[PDB]
Amino acid sequence: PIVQNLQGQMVHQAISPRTLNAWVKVVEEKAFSPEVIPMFSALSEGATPQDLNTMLNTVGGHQAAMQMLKETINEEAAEWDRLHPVHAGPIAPGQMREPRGSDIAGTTSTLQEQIGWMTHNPPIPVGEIYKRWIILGLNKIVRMYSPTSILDIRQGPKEPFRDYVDRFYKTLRAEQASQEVKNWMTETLLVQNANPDCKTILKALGPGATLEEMMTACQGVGGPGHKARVL
Amino acid sequence: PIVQNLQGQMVHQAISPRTLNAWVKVVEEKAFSPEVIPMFSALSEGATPQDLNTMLNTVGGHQAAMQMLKETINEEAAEWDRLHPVHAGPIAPGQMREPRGSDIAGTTSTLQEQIGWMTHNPPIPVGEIYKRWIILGLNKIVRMYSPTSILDIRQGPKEPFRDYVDRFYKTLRAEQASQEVKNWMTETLLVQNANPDCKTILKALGPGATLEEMMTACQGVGGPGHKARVL
Amino acid sequence: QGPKEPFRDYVDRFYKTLRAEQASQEVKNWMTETLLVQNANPDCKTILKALGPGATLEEMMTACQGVGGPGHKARVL
Amino acid sequence: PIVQNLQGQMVHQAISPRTLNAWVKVVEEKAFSPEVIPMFSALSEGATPQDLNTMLNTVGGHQAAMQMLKETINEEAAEWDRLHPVHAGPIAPGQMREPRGSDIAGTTSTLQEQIGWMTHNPPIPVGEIYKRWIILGLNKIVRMYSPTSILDIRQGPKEPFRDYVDRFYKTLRAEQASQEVKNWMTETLLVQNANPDCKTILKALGPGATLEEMMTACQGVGGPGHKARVL
Amino acid sequence: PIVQNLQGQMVHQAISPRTLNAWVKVVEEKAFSPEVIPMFSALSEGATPQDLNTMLNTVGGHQAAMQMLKETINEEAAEWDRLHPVHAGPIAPGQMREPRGSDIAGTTSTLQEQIGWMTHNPPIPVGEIYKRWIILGLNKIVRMYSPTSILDIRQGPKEPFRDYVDRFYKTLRAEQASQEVKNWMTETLLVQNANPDCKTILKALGPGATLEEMMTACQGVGGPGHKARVL
Amino acid sequence: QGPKEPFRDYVDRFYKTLRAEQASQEVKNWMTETLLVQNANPDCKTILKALGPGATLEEMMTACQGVGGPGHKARVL
Repeated sequence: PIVQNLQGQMVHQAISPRTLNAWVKVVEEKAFSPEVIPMFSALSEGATPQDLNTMLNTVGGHQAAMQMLKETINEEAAEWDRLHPVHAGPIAPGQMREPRGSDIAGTTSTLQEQIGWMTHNPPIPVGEIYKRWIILGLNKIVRMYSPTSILDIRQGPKEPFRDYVDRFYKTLRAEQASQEVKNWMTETLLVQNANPDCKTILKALGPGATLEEMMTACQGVGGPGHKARVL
Repeated sequence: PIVQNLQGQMVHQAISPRTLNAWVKVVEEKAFSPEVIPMFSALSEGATPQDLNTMLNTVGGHQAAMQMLKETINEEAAEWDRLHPVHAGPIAPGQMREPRGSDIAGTTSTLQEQIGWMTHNPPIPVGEIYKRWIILGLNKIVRMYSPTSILDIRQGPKEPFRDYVDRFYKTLRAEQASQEVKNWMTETLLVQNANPDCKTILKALGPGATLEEMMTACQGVGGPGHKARVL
Repeated sequence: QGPKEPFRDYVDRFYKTLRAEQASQEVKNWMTETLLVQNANPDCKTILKALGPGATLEEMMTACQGVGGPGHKARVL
Repeated sequence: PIVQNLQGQMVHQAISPRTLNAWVKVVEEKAFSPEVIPMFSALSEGATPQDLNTMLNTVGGHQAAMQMLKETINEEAAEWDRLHPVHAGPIAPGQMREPRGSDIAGTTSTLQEQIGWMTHNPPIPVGEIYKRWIILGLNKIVRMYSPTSILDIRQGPKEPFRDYVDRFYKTLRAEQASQEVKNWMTETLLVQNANPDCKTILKALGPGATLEEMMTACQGVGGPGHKARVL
Repeated sequence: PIVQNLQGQMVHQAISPRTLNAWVKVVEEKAFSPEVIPMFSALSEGATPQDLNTMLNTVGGHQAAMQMLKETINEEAAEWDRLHPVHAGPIAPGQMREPRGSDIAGTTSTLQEQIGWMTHNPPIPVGEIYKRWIILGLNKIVRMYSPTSILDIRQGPKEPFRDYVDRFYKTLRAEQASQEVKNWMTETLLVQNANPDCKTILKALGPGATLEEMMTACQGVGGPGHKARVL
Repeated sequence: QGPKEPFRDYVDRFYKTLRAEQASQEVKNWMTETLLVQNANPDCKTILKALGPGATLEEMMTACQGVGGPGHKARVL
């Protein structure tokens, strides 16, 4: 991808092998977790298609997941051949001709060509669009990965509050749903998926009690709360 | 390799020890894996033949595969000499004196001449052809490695679709065949080797189904179900 | 259509009869559409009903290929 | 149809009674047979749409299948105006009214006028497109009749190579697929549909053995029998 | 095909429906019998490749054997293409670029061009060469069909001399070999494969004399070596 | 929806309940998309799954009217 600002006009360098090794290593231990998605967004300096495509192609084990990302890229590219500029076609000689849907990615565009329209006239954000398509594919993958749904989780009698809460939050990252729905749901959901022993104090928090307020009390009573009768 | 762009003409800098060290480690963990072929494209930052040849020669363990790869390259080099624009005879001073098939090899052409046809005059794609010859030879090696011959992959009585699809994509990667043929085969072959219970689900899904739709369908609850019998 | 009569012999009786219908072309299309569902036997009617609205003769023929004689069970699962 | 060139300009002749008797006998004998499509091509001296439509309308037993063919012809006729060049109604006086989708059909044209657009100005291929539409329709009829399929050919222990070969190429009379597909599909099927004992001979002969070579080898093998060996 | 010379230039007419019905009918009644090959050769009036191809594809049930003939045509066309590259390439006005080996067969050349190179310029033997290749494929089919080999001929104790002679000449029809080799074998085999009782008489007749003379001698012998003299 | 409970009864109970829950309409419709097949009895649930994702309430209700109603002999009781 293109890098270099201080010395002047950008140069097309390849992604570091140390970064490439780190990417392969992360996939070994964190195969499908949602926590890897912002890491990818953060370190992808210059979202140049073939360079990024090479990262997908160097993945080990669960390569089947990469094939799903490729189908998503092709599908959004197919959408880009209709809803977005499909155009007249013809263009004057000595111009970069502008990209079609499959030209956004690495499918029909040669690597030098990709760099050209990202450096000659004001940049075409083909990499940003390609990155967005990969993120859309990742959203489908995490949703498919998640084993339990929101109402499936119901705390056992010998299970503690923290285990139940960890499972809920792990699940919540992969739900692919709106923040407003989450906040509105949060008021009633926490009491509903709890066990009978933990429910007593959890339900006692009452009106206007937020997560900090609830957690402070829950760490005070400890474990899964106490029994239903003192005798 | 010869590299540099903004500051001026390309300068010979030897390949980093990090790349060599990483290549040896990858060979130790997964010697014949298909992910090595994109890794080679990523690590070959400047396709100069003698420098590229170091990656081939530094491999210890599976030398017999490397010997076969070298033999395939020797044939491609011979084909380049006798079929792709055949060499003439003597030529006037101040020329590169166009490379023969044997000349392309690191044990034949000297570095001053070899770098010369890559930057003293408009570049000859000597690195691209050598790299391409290495890649199609590595395509032969992954085909040799294959434990399962595509059709060999089957689904047992207790083997879920998620385990089965992972195995199916893994065997498919080392195939070495056309996209149309694979597209035609994929829709029937997966169903053909499926277990009778899972085969009914695939039969029910039917025509107009894409991989994303099939994955979405395969995500939910399994087993036969619960509705009453009318017969 | 009878209890063990297949679509092949049932449809043939309709198409043979249809030749001597003597009526408007626009009306003939409109009449033809619900007839196959209406005059079918339970097993055949159930699969035709499953195909539902917007079906063409070519699509119905494609579906009817897999039935196997008059029928037995009108759904895969 | 319109024929004649040795005696001067073409004249519209009536369809032969000898050909009509043969057409009726072929339909009575074997209406859904695959050889009907080249036989129809062979029998069709002159391609005038209305005259050709006589053959379609003189149908006996397979009237229901023929009406599906009529529905397909109506779709192809719509495609002529909606997918292929639409042209326009206003045109210069004395022109042969540039044949529209409705005009091609025998049920929406006058014979004298139809002969006119096939002869007044450079010939419009109205008969050829109508013949192509009939062939496309007939191709569908085979798929709505066939009681055999590609992977549904199973060779029993007492079923000879002659019986198996006959059955195998019979299912390929209903294949209705591209040249690329049938050429590159056939080898897989030959060993797959063959009996376990027969597979031993086919595997031994292997790639490099043509259909003639395979036929020659199996002509020496003879019946499978209760014999211990294959020699 | 193009036919008729008496009234001036040749005209394109189809094959008679009575003849087409008879051709299909003879194939149905005689199947793989060697008598089909001279019938095809003798009654094929008008050697036009496009019509030869359609005529061949009117075969019913026993189509599997004809598939090997179709594969044989592919090989013979390629062999002719390899044999004559001599004039392939550029061309000047007043020529039709000549027919290539693959266009000899009516599967890539069009009817108008086929007629043109059989009536404009001095006729090219394209139909005759294509028919010759079809006959070669038919010769391969009869050899493949063959029920028994010439030294596998045996005459039982209750089997008449006439039955043995008929079976022997029937077997000699499918022998496909040089006249001298066949005559040399035929001369010694008559005594060799005869039953002991009949063989005793045939050995008494001994070497020499032609088929007419031998049949004249055998006219007074009869049966399977019957011990009465009822003739 | 119980073992032999009518589609008419099930929809009526759901709608009667639904207009007394005083909530955000966007949020309510969004869950209503999967609620109909989620609480359905196996027989009806099987038909709702045949219809599958997408389509209007009118399209779904149109299909449901055409398949008829319950049997009468039970098994869990």
